Amino acid sequence: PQITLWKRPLVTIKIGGQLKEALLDTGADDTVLEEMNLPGRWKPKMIGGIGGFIKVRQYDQILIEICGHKAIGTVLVGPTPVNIIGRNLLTQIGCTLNF
Amino acid sequence: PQITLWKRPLVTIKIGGQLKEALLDTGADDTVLEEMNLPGRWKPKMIGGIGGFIKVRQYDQILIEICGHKAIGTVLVGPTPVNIIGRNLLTQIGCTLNF
Ligand SMILES: COC(=O)N[C@H](C(=O)N[C@@H](Cc1ccccc1)[C@@H](O)C[C@H](Cc1ccccc1)NC(=O)O[C@H]1CO[C@H]2OCC[C@H]21)C1CCCC1
Repeated sequence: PQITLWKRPLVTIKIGGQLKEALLDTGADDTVLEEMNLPGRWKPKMIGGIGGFIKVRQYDQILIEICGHKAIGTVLVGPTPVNIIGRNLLTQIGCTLNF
Repeated sequence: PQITLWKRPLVTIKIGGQLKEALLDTGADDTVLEEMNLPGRWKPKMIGGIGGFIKVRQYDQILIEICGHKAIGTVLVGPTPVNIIGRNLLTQIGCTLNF
């Protein structure tokens, strides 16, 4: 689809069989989701944002479905204020900016 | 133009006479530029994201040119790690996400 930005570009995603709302975020290198249980192994990681750094759990090769498009890649889980879909997955679904 | 997301979507902007590189960020409500000495009145403001909040100065009705496209709105200034063009100005240049 084509999405304008008069409001936040929120979309429904599916991860681990659960539905969630997430923000299509061109300003994020990485994808960061609020605290949740995911299968598979995980390793601690740090990521930095506008206000500083937070501790996250890095899950690799996780399947996520974004508006019906499938992606499999790195998902960070931690105390982010909003579920954000970053460029690592936006590229997998073929997302571009246009103006 | 069309901007892919393999790398950070950085573009040249023109503000208050100066040229700068800024991130086109669909995940930002607002536009924040690193510390610069703009003239006129301002109001204090706090903006937040991953990691917490930073204190910025809010300037109203500032002109910014983004790859030849002009926009006028609120521009925040403070200790941001990166210059960020947010939705308040991206809507004005007709920017969309497309996949
Ligand atoms: C209403 O609240 C807002 O609008 N918050 C805006 C805001 O923080 N938006 C976030 C997404 C978001 C939206 C709501 C709540 C929490 C997070 C991103 O879009 C922009 C930041 C910019 C950034 C880039 C580099 C270093 C530091 C910062 N990317 C980000 O943190 O990315 C992380 C993940 O991936 C890693 O790559 C980059 C760095 C890592 C601010 C921005 C300026 C105006 C408000």
